This record gives sequence, C-alpha cells and structure tokens, in this order.
Amino acid sequence: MTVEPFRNEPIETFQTEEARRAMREALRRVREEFGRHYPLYIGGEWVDTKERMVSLNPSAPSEVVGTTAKAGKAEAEAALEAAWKAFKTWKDWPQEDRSRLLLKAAALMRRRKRELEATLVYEVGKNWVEASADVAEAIDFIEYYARAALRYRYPAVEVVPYPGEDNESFYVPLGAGVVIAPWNFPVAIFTGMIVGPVAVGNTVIAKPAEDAVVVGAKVFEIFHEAGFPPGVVNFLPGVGEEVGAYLVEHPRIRFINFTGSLEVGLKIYEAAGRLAPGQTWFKRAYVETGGKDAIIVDETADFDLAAEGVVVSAYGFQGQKCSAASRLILTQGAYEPVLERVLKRAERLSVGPAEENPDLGPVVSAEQERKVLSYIEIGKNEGQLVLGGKRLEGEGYFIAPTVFTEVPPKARIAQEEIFGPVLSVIRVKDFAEALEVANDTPYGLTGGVYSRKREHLEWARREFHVGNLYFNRKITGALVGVQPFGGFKLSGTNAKTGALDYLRLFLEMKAVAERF
Amino acid sequence: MTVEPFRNEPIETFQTEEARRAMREALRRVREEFGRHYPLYIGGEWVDTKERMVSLNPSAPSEVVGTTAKAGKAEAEAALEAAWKAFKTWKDWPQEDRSRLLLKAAALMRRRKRELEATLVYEVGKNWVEASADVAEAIDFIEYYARAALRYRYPAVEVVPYPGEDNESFYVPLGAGVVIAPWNFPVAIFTGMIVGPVAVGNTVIAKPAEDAVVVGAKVFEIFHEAGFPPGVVNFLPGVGEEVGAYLVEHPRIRFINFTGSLEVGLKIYEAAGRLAPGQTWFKRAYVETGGKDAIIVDETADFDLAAEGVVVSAYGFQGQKCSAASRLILTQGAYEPVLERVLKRAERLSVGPAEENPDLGPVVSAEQERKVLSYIEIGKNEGQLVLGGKRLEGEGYFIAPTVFTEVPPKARIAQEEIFGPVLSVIRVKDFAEALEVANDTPYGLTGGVYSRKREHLEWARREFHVGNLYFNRKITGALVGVQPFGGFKLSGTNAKTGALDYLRLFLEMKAVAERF
Ligand SMILES: NC(=O)c1ccc[n+]([C@@H]2O[C@H](COP(=O)([O-])OP(=O)(O)OC[C@H]3O[C@@H](n4cnc5c(N)ncnc54)[C@H](O)[C@@H]3O)[C@@H](O)[C@H]2O)c1
Ligand SMILES: NC(=O)c1ccc[n+]([C@@H]2O[C@H](COP(=O)([O-])OP(=O)(O)OC[C@H]3O[C@@H](n4cnc5c(N)ncnc54)[C@H](O)[C@@H]3O)[C@@H](O)[C@H]2O)c1
Ligand SMILES: CC(C)[C@H](N)C(=O)O
Ligand SMILES: CC(C)[C@H](N)C(=O)O
Ligand code: NA
Ligand code: NA
Repeated sequence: MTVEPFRNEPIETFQTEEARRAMREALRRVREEFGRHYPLYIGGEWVDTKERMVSLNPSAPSEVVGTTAKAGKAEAEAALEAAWKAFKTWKDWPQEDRSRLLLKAAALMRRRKRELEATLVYEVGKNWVEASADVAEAIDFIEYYARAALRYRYPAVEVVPYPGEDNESFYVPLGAGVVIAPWNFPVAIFTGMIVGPVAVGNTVIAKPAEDAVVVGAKVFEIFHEAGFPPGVVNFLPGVGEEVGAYLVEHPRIRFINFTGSLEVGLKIYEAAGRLAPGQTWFKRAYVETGGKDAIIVDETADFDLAAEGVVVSAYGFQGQKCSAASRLILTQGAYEPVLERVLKRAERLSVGPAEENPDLGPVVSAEQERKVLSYIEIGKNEGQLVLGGKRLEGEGYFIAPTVFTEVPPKARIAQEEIFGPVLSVIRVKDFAEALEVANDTPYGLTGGVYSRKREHLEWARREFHVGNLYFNRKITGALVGVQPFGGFKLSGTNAKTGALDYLRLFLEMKAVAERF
Repeated sequence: MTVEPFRNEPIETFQTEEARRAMREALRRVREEFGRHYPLYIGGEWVDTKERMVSLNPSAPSEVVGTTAKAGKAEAEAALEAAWKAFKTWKDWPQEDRSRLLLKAAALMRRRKRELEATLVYEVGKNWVEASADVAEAIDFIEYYARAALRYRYPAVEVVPYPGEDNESFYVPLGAGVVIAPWNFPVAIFTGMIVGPVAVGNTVIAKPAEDAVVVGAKVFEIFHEAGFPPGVVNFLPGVGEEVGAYLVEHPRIRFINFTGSLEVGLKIYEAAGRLAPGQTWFKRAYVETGGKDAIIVDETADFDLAAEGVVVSAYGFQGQKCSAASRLILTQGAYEPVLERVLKRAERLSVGPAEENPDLGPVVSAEQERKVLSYIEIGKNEGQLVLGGKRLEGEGYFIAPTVFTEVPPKARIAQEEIFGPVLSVIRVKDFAEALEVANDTPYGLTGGVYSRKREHLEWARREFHVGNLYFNRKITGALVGVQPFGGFKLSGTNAKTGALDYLRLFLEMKAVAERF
C-alpha cells in the first residue's frame, strides 16, 4: 500500500463565508433531526432494545438530541460472541487490506465532517472550532493508525540469525477487547481507541459515554458504510457501571482500552489484574485518566502571549479537557502583570448556547454542573475568588469563566480535577518553586511554561514531570503524530495515542524457529 | 559507543582436556568456599543481618553450599531508600555511559564463567552443559541489552513535524522497581531481569529465589566490581511471601519484574493492579509464568531426530524448565515408532550427583521432590506408567526419567506444570487433532513440531498458539537475540526477553513542544 505521507486534517476556523454556509446548513440539518433513534450495532447489524439511552442538548436540556438502544448483559454477550467469531478471520486479513479499510473509513468521515461537528455542537455543547478540532483529530487517528499498522506487518521483528536455522518473530493481535470512552472527545477519542486495536487485527466492543451516545452512533454509521466485517466493531451504548463493568470483569475480554476519570480508571485497572473464573490470560488494561495541569509563567515571558494561551488552555470547551490548564503558577515578577491580563481577557469571554459559536457553551450535564458549582463553593473557602464563580441564567448548564487566586498548592481546588471553567492561580517565589508546585500533584498529563529564558525551558524539559509539555503556547490540542499524547503518574498508563508505540500495546509476539 | 555486533556467548561442551581441567579447578575452588556467608547488598555496600538463609547441595543435601543474610521489611525499606536516591542521578547518565557499565559487567562475568557454572552445579544441581548454557545466557542478556538500550537514546521517537515548532519525544526510565527471580535459571534470568531495566536508567531491588541465594550473591559481586553507583542494584535474599510480597504491595515500588510459578504470578499481577495507600502511579508488572509445553510428531518426521529432541527437551535439567517438553503428542502413524525410540533413549539416561556431569542431576529441593513424586502418584491414576516414576537411591533428590502413556488430554498430568522429569504421551488421530490438543491448556509458552510436511509446519506457524515455537529441533534453550522469549495466555504477559521490545517495558515517553 502506498499513500501520501501523513498530514493532519486542517481544523476549520469558519472565517470564510463558504465555511460558515456549510456549517449553518450542517447545524440546521442536525437540529432538524433531533429525536432520531439509533440502535446498537452487533455483528454487522443494527439491533434495537426495549430500554433506551436519552441524549439531551446541554444548551437547552428540555431538547432531546436523540436516543439510542441500551446494552445490558445479554447484548454484551451477543457482542462478545460476534467479536470473537470475527477475530478468527479478521486477524488473518493482510495488514494492507485492514489499513485500506481504515483509509476508506477516514474518507467517509471527512465527507461527513460538518454533520459530525454539528452533532458535537448540539450533543456535548462544543462551540464550532472545538467541534471541528474533535472531528479532525478522529480523522487523524484513522489516517495515522492505518499507516502506523504497516510498520508492524509480517514478519516485523529484528532478530539475530543462527546457523542452519530460520528464526522468524512476528506480531499477532490479542483478540476481542472492550473500549470504554469519555463524553468530552466523543468522536476523536472514541474513534482512536477503537481503530488502533482494530487496525492490527483485534476486534472491539465499544461503549460510548452516556452523554455522547448519538455521535458515537454516527461514527458507527461510518464504520458500517466502510464495510468492516460483521463483529469487527460493535456499538454498545449503556451505563458504564453496568455494561461497562460487566465487560471489564468478563473472563473472555482480552483487553480494555479506557479513557475517563481517575476514579473509574482505578477500578478498571484493579479489576483487570484479577483472574475472572475461567479466564485464560493476563488482561491488558490501558487507562488514560485525568490531569491537574499547570502553566508556569516567569518574569521573562511575553505576558500578552502567556495570557492568551492560558485563557485558551483554561476555558477551551469550558475547561472540560484532561489537558486543560486548571492551575496557573506565577513567579513573583510575573504575578501581577499576568493575572491582570488573564482577568481582562477572561472577563470578555462570551457564554451561551453552543450553536451560537460562543467562546464557552454549557458544561455537559446537570451532574457536571453540580460538581463544578460544588468545587466553586469549596474554592471560596480555600482561595480568593476574583472572577465568575456563578451559574448564569438560562435552562442550559452555563457556568461563568472562574478564577481563584492566592490558592494554596495543597488546596482541594489546586489538587483535584474539577473539569470545568475554573482556574486556580498560585503565586510562587521563583522558577524552582514553580516546578516544585507544578510537580506536587498526583497527576502528570499536560503542562506548559511561558518563559524567554532558555535555561528555564530546558530545565522544565528535564524536570516538569508531565507526559505532554508545551513551551510558549497552549497546552491543549495535542495533534496526532506530532505530539504523542498520554501522561505519567495518576494520569494513566502512558499509552501514547497518535504515536507508533500505541499499536504495539494491542499486539503480542511469536518467535518461530525452523532447524533445516 | 561502537562495539562488535552482538554474538551469543558459546556454550562450553567440555570436549577438550583444557575445558574439563578448568571445570575441575572451578568445582574445587567453589567447594572450598562452601563455608562462605554472603550479606545483602544495599546502597553500594554489603550489609549483614541477624537471621540467615541456608543453601544446600541438592545432590547431597546434608552439605551446605553457603549462607546469606535474610532481608525483612526494614532491609526492604533501606533498599527502597537507596534505589530511589540512586534513581535521581542514574536516570541522567548518558545512555552510552550506562551501556559501558553493562559491558564491563559482562566482561567480568565472562572471566568468572567457570566459577559461576560450578556454583550452579553445586547449588541447583545443573550438570556441566546446563550450567554453561545458564551462565552464557546471562552474559548474552548483558551484551544484548547494553546494545539494545542505545536504540532508545535521547530523542528516539519518530514524530510528525509542525510549522514554527520543535516537537521532541523521548523515553525516560520509570524509577525503582523490584525483580523477583526463580531458582531454575538463577544466573541467566536473575541477571536479565535486573540489567534490562537498569540499562535504560531504572534502579532495581533484586530478590533471588531461596534455593539460589549463593549464586545470586556471586552475580552481585560482579555488579559491585563493575562499579554500579550505590543503590542502582540491590540484593535482598529472603522469603518470597515475606519480603517479596512486601515489595510487590508497596506504594513506592514503580514496577515488578517477575519470573516464576503461575500461582505466584497471579497474586503479583492482582496486587500490582491495586492502588496502595499513598501510591501515585499505575504499577507495571511483568509476569512470566509456567508452561505445559508439547512437542507434536507426525508420521512424516525423522523419528530418530524427533526422539533425540524430545529427550533433550523433556529431561534437560531434570525437566525443571518453563520451556521443558512435558507433553508428547503423537499422531497415529508416529505413535509406536517415536515412543519406542523415546523409551530406548530415555532408559539410557544417567542420574546422579550433578558434579559428575550426569544426564540428570537431582531436582532442586525436598519440596520439589515431594511435588514431583505427588504428580507421579496422580499420573499412575490417569495414564500408564511405562518408564521410571521412582526416587533413586541416595540423600540427593534423584528422580528417574519418567514416561506416562495413554494420557487423556484433560488429565491433571496433561494440564498442570509438574516441573520435573515427567513426560506425558498423548495419542491423537491426525495433525489437526494434534494442534487441538497442543492448544487446549491454560498455557502457551513453548511448543515444537517434528514433521517433514511443509503444510503441517506452516499450519503450526499460524495456529500452534505458543510464544516460542520450534520446528525439527529441541524446544528448550532459546538464545538471547535469536529467539525473543515469552509466552501467551497463562504463560505470562509476553514480555519478550532478549529482544529490543523488552526495554520499552521499562520506559515511559514524554513529548515536549516549543513554539518559537
Ligand atoms: N488521559 C486522557 O487522554 C483523557 C482524555 C479525555 C478525558 N479524560 C478524562 O475523562 C474524564 C471525563 O470523562 P467522563 O466523565 O466520561 O469519565 P468517566 O470515568 O465518568 O466515564 C468514562 C467512561 O467510563 C464509563 N464508566 C463509568 N463507570 C464505569 C465503571 N465502573 N466501569 C466501566 N466503565 C465505567 C462511562 O459510562 C464512560 O463511558 C476526566 O477525568 C478527564 O480527565 C482523560
Ligand atoms: N516464563 C518464564 O520465562 C519462566 C522461566 C523460568 C521459570 N519459570 C517458572 O518458574 C517456576 C519455578 O520457579 P520457582 O519455583 O522459583 O517459582 P516461585 O513462584 O515458587 O518463586 C519465584 C520467586 O518468587 C518468590 N515468591 C514466592 N512467593 C511469592 C509471593 N507470594 N510474593 C512475591 N514473591 C514470591 C520466590 O521467593 C522466588 O524468588 C516454574 O513454574 C517455571 O515455569 C518461568
Ligand atoms: C483529545 C484531547 C486530549 C486533545 N488531543 C488535547 O490535547 O486537548
Ligand atoms: C532461560 C530459559 C527460559 C531458556 N532460554 C530456555 O528456553 O530454556
Ligand atoms: Na448530551
Ligand atoms: Na541449593
């Protein structure tokens, strides 16, 4: 297979009339389709259930974006049977054939990109550019993994020769596994976690997050149209603690690919270490969990550039990113100039229904709103509230951009992942103390430094202990291929997505010697 | 660093007068030192304890071959402090400097190979060639990992460029971990599991098996002379379920590298999946466990070649190998010709004190003797005893080469790892049924096929589901570099030793972007 070198899918900014027109039409058609029902997808067919999952518009939660079927244990069992049956033959497809199937799925997704973006707008309250970045990242995962998988093809392993023998080592896929996905990047992360394993010959049962079931179904429409053989990919919208846990704990699930909260990731990793009755392997579990990500700014930085990057990092998609800047660590000389600029920029941010393309749409659900507002109340007794801290008026789950300052490094709001538009500003003496504070959390996902001092940058390169570190730019929006994504510590297992190494996680190696 | 391309250390056959003379000298030196006490090695110094571990000669168990100190929880804590203190600077050594240190250790080990082999003979009952293969493999791990580590050096990761930015991804070591080692290859596996992680910048607390504490101490003499910085490698002989479990469960242990029984591997993997109080990472655990390994012979095979390979595979080091052929699966046409040849060959095998270079020495301990004899009793109830099945005269734990025939595929002796000189012979209709029987165990470590039929060999290449498969040769003695070693299913986590991939298991990746 020979294709053009990988390039990232451009993120639409909607600055041309042509792009606005296309997006307006896409939003109109998605809105016109509110209330549609999407079944499960098991063994190559759409399968309905009596029970359903309801997906609300967080900008106007009286509105039902759509419903899906709901998978329980019986549907999990049907999906397992379909996936294992498919694995038997899918594993034997030449890699080039599997990679071409991914490339077809990528082409179909690209052709439906405005529709998928519009679905994210309505279903999870992304503004237009956040929706565009999500979809472009999904396309990037497909394009990237399609190509990366060829690097593992038979027989890929470099071995030392031996006289009178052929020695051949090669990779094989593991089997049928479960993918359990978050609501915050429900096209990008959902797609990536599915297609990586599938590319190299595994089969997958995919469990979308409850708040993002409709867009998960549209991804499955694409998979079905592309023509993945029956059983290779299966779609099981349902309750995480029910069908999700059932699959995690099952003796016949080979691997678990999870992205989500630390709380859930911990349970999954523990469960994966147990031998379920009748289980005949050691389960692999990849868990990519939260962060409490900091940007450090020292007195040498471009303060205007820093303030802009902090505001993008903290408030992009309402701070509902594992990569979001939730801590701003300012050295003494940076404190006043940077905080003043951040406050000035943040107070200008618009908040409203996502379809209007505001700076911030709503948070995703009533439960998320409750948790964020609760953390705001906690924060009021830990640090100094200097901006926002309020729910805004309206049916949708609108929360104002919020800033606390003089926050103690050990405060709950400086340690725990809030996952909302809440920035905690921490004042430190110097760059050495900035690094100490940056590192002193249980997490290690993303981080940033704004500084012109080469020695501070290079020190952070060595010692700011996060998996994804950025200098003089935003700490969100890691690009597939460019920035292998994944963290340290309680940010997860360091499964680097959008990197060659990712696919090795879903392979095992055989070594076969023939003595002639 | 530029060194000669990797080659495997030649295994001494002792066919020359000089080699025999050298072995006799080494045996004499080692036995003159049977009085020796070997302390713990913690933070660059030998540290003694009140309590001790005693090591016996399994060929003459009234003879003590040495004693060592005995690590408890306090010594585990001391080793942890030392290993984490050392990690802070050892991680920052240029890879070339760490690799040179391993190369020095390999040179020192090679200079002491006869002494090490003689220690294996007396301490764990290896005959001369089994001892030589063990030491040569340890040397190989050091030479191979020294070189392989350079493939990961800063900045090793292939990433996609982005305009106006430097994007740099690179590997870093994980931290301090525990290595828990078996008695059956107590130079090779002990050395490999330590030096792989250490090569790329980790530090290690090593817990040798109780039956092989003395030879483990001698490996540490080599590490000390090579000049590993204090705390980089630590030696903690002690009780598995005490000090071993304490380290496995510890919140400050970053990774576990284990080779041993399934029973213990299951406990370790389960424990590793738990977040210990105060733990701030997801532990990595690599567990390489047992096998129930089969050789298939069909009616097209060279029956004499097959019989020789089977006897080597089944009874080499008394069958106390995770790779040992414990099942012999014969198609109808192969059954009589191969079984008659195997019986003729096996009945000629000598058994006695290991230092006399018999075909078989003793099993390693009174406990192993009890286990093997108990399985022989079970076997008498499940199949037909046709050879051996008896303890042999003398204080040493001598057990005759044993063959059961007409063994049902689901018999305990056809399913459970006996780890002694006990071969179970299974008659099957044809090659398809042979593969079915081969695959139907909880294990998947090694396997073999004797056959001249190309289609049967290539069918097995695709479908005989073991990590290390061998055609028309013995299924034991995997060579570093040549045959990446590690299995499927309950044979462990497929951490392929003696392969480039091994070192990646002890690394995490950081991605650092600078926007100019
Ligand atoms: N590290 C990363 O790459 C990354 C990326 C995106 C999001 N996240 C994390 O995701 C979190 C927000 O996502 P979320 O709210 O969907 O997370 P969540 O943990 O609440 O749920 C994630 C998924 O797990 C399922 N689930 C819930 N309980 C389960 C259980 N006991 N067993 C099996 N499955 C279960 C849910 O139904 C959902 O599909 C944040 O913490 C964020 O940091 C991390
Ligand atoms: N897969 C492989 O590469 C491979 C290679 C060699 C040996 N083995 C296996 O090794 C086994 C024989 O070795 P063994 O008898 O030394 O194995 P074992 O499991 O009894 O002990 C192995 C090591 O673990 C320690 N240990 C025992 N209980 C422990 C506990 N609960 N927690 C932590 N550590 C504990 C022991 O003290 C020893 O150091 C066989 O099953 C064989 O198949 C596997
Ligand atoms: C998907 C998400 C984690 C995105 N790649 C980011 O870094 O913000
Ligand atoms: C050390 C041991 C596992 C050896 N390499 C073998 O295959 O027998
Ligand atoms: Na929704
Ligand atoms: Na001994």
